[PDB]
Amino acid sequence: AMVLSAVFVPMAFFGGTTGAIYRQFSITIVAAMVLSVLVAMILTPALCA
Amino acid sequence: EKYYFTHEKDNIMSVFATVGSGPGGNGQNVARMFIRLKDWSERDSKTGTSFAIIERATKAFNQIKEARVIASSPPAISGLGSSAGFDMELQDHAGAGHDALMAARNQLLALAAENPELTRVRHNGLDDSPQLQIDIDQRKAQALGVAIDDINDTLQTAWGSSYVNDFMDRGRVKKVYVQAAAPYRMLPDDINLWYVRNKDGGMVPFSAFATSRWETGSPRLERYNGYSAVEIVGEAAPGVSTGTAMDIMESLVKQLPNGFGLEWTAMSYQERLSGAQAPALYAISLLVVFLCLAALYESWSVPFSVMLVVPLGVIGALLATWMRGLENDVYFQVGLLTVIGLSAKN
Amino acid sequence: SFAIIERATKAFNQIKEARVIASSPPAISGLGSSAGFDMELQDHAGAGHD
Amino acid sequence: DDINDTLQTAWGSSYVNDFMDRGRVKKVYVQAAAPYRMLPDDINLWYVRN
Amino acid sequence: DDINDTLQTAWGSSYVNDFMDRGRVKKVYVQAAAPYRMLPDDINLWYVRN
Amino acid sequence: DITLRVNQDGSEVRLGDVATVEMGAEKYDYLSRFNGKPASGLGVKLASGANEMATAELVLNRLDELAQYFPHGLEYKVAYETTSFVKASIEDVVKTLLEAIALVFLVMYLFLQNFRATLIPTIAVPVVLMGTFSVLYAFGYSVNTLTMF
Amino acid sequence: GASAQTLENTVTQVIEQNMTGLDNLMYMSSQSSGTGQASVTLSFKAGTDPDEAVQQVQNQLQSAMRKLPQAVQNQGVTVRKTGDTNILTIAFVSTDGSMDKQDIADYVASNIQDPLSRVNGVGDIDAYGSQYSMRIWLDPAKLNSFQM
Amino acid sequence: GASAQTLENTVTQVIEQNMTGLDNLMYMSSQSSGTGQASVTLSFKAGTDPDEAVQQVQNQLQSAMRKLPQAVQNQGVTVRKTGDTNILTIAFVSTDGSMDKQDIADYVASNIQDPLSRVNGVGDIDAYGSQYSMRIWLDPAKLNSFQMTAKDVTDAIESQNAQIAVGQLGGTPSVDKQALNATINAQSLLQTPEQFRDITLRVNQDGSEVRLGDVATVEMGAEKYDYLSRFNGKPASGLGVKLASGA
Amino acid sequence: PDEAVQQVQNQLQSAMRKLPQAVQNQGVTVRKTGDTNILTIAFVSTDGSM
Ligand SMILES: CN[C@@H]1[C@@H](O)[C@@H](O[C@@H]2[C@@H](O)[C@H](O[C@H]3O[C@H](CN)CC[C@H]3N)[C@@H](N)C[C@H]2N)OC[C@]1(C)O
Repeated sequence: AMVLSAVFVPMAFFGGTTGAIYRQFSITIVAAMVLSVLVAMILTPALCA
Repeated sequence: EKYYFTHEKDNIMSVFATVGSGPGGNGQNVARMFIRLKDWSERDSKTGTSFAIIERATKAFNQIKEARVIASSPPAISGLGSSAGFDMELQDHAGAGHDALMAARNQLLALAAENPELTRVRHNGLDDSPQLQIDIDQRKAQALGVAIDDINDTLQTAWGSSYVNDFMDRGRVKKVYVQAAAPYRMLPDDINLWYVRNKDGGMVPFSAFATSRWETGSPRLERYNGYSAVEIVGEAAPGVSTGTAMDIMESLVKQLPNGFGLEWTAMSYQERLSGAQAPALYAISLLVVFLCLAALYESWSVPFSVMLVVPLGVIGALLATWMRGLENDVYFQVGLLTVIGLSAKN
Repeated sequence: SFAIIERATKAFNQIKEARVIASSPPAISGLGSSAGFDMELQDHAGAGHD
Repeated sequence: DDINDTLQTAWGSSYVNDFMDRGRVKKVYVQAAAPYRMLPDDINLWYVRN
Repeated sequence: DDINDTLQTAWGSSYVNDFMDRGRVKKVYVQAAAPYRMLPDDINLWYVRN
Repeated sequence: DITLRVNQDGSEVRLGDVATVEMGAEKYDYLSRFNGKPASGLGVKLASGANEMATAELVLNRLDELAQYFPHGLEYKVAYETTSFVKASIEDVVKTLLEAIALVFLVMYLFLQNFRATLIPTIAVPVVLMGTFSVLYAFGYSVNTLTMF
Repeated sequence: GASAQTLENTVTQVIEQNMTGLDNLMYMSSQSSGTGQASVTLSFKAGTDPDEAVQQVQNQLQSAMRKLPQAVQNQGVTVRKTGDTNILTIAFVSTDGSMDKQDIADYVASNIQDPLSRVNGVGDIDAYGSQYSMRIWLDPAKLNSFQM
Repeated sequence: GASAQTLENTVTQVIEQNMTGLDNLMYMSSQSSGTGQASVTLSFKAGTDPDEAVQQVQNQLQSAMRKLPQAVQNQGVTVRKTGDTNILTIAFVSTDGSMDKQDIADYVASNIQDPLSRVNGVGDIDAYGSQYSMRIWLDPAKLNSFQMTAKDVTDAIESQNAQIAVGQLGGTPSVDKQALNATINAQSLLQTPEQFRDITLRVNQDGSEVRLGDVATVEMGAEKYDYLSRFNGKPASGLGVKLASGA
Repeated sequence: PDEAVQQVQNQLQSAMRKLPQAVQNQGVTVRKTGDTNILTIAFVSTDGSM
């Protein structure tokens, strides 16, 4: 998750219209990755157990 | 409309034509037609796509020689521009004049038509037109006792429209206009049909003190920033990048006489601003990934083992993009970053 | 205030020259009677005032 | 009104209308010549029409 | 136009100018005197110059 | 019947004696047709910094309401609308998202060979997606082609 | 009834000279048409608050409104935070043919254009047909006949 | 036409009345002049959004707009965010000497002031020169000689130097099979001083013509003669660039 | 409320020149209704001189 978010975090900083487009993807994917961390360490262990 | 309802009647849901309104400015000689296609399912998706329809339509319209009819697709972004393709303003910095500006516009259009790298280069405006000039001999006018204000008033009220006041029609206060009847304002000789009143109350014809003379003028004058300019929209040929086409247009405007410069506007302006931040992004992202790997594995060697698989995904993504004939764009870049991330995880 | 306005309403209903009502001020002008309703009977066809 | 207009135009520049100058629209001002608006007695030099 | 003016500035008010009263600028209103704009017959009391 | 001059003879010169009066358009510049039929059009322009889809939905709804009082035979027909493409594209992206979830479920069932085991990663998808939508709302972003992709 | 040159001299140039000090002004494009319409499109940098931009433009413009010709003032200048692309173009057609083009345009401009222009989000709604107006067509022969 | 004391009592004080109590207001400073121009300068606390302050001032203005005299309302009241930060003061000087100070001022005000005023961050550009203007210098002796008045010259100029909206040939609605549609230009704005000298004030019955030059000295001069700037002892013109707040 | 009143004022500026001159002279005010009146002070002349 850290490397996945690392490939996308710098993308958001870029400005301009292109930066805005990047920011959209960046925010979305980084949030998805963080939640996947939280889900994989909270919900999935309980389900497996 | 006959063409659209005859040749392609399996893709057109409806057409709506508005005579008098145009993308390059309103006028009696322009018309804008809104064509609405059917759903994507009903269309062929191989020959009924918007692009194929536009291609066939533009061939049939280039066959038309009575007017300049141009079929264009709506812009990629709603706010930026009115149609796809590069957008350029051809200003007149030196203030040479309107005639010099129009001559330079024609010269630039000819130069663009010379280069096959640029397609549909055109002026998004109205060409110069002959316009009548009514010159009144002031001395002869007031020698007959006719006030200049009176002749100006009758001229502007008769030929032009005069909004006197309002009247109420079924609950709404609509305007009241006074103007000459249509048959009496169609020809230059119709000026002589009007009689003004002198001091003594006698009626004098307009032919007594007024003459008419034809002259060239512009029905629409556009000014980009503070300088007179002519907007020159167009399209880029397949293969050559839009930035390269813009540079070609810059070369063309350089070939123009001195005093005329260009300023990209709207989508072209924003495209010129951006597009060079990719390599930086990639480099910074790769450096960040390497540092994160070094932190995770507590080594400066293991990340090199991991970071060598980025090309293994990049080559495949590039091969897939080129094989399908796609283009390196914003979507492609984000894809590349996703591929890099997944290769890193693997 | 309520008893005063009640007596005033009685005495003013006794008045026949004009219509006079004594009412306590609402706390907020926006709020009205919970059972009330405001309707604007419009004239879409432009029929006329009459 | 004539007296006030004459005074205003003579001593204060009266912005009548505009004129064209090399593609720029510029103002037209009407005012008395410099030597005729310098002393308090210069007011007596002007004539209004009966 | 004369008829409409006489009606408007006689029966209705007419805010013509401002006057300085004790260091403050008030309004100047021109209107008919009260007894001359009280009845429909008072219309006939007005004269218009041809 | 507007009187221009009453002669001493008593013969008046009315407006109709010197001109023709009729009720026409105030501006004669436009002349529009719809499918070869006479028509009149309106071009609604979005206010800068406003949602296009919501504005178009509000406009059309209002038009419907107004349509109630239309004279007999008058009908409005949307000739050029942009939000239709946006809605269709978003629907298509939702379709491919659901199809992707189904295919991922199929692949995981194939590899794991246990329905009970397969269900565990599948449930993780809606939770993460809903959390992502919550984050998008918190950050003030909007459902668009980029976010959906 | 104005000319392109007349508009570009008396209106378009006058407005441009006063459009000064606007924040985040990327570029301004103005056009003066012979149809009698003059426009000045001030496009601001992205992220600028449209309301603040409109406030600044209106504040600057109000100084120059008295300079404009009398007819322009009577017609009135409008400042809208609108683009050029139409989000939707509605077409009104009389199915029965009872109402001609002018009747349809008048009904639209009377009962439909105003309520739509007040819908939230609608920056501007131009019309491809104008409302009714008491058109008076002068006959110069008759005007000279009666010495008027 | 208002004296300084009258202007202060009737305009400035009224404007100051309601604006006291504005949020984040530090102090006010009126500068009622003697030519009839009022100026109230409100200073807000540091960190206040200039735009929001201007909006609040404009909103509070309509509360006291009715109390102002009719003439003041007709002239109009303007609210602008004024600063005093002079980023640059560029002085324009003609090294050759071919250009008079008025020529330099005209060139600056026509070609330089406007493009620089659009630059981002430039709140205002004070001009130390004025563009050209067709100065009509009246001569009272000559006016009395020809039985003319100043208003005669003004009306003649305002009538013979006007831009007229005449219309178009074949403008809609038009007769069927109309062949051509063209704009009809008319009497245009004059351009050279000699054109103004030829403006005919009055044609006598004998055919004698009283031209404008006969009663006036037409000459192209400065719109505002007030300013006079010198750079290193030489005639020059200048622009004072004023920074927009928050740039 | 400030934004709303500012927008209303801006829209009105495009119409005040179409209003009758009398209305313009009287002035057109844009106000936000709903203000709270803390006090209503009444001034009375006990002596009757005023
Ligand atoms: C959208 N709500 C409104 C809106 O008008 C808002 O506008 C601010 C705008 O004033 C700020 O702009 C600010 O920009 C610089 C500050 N460093 C200086 C000028 C200042 N106006 C923008 N950065 C953010 C907008 N939402 O300001 C007031 C408000 C009530 O919050």
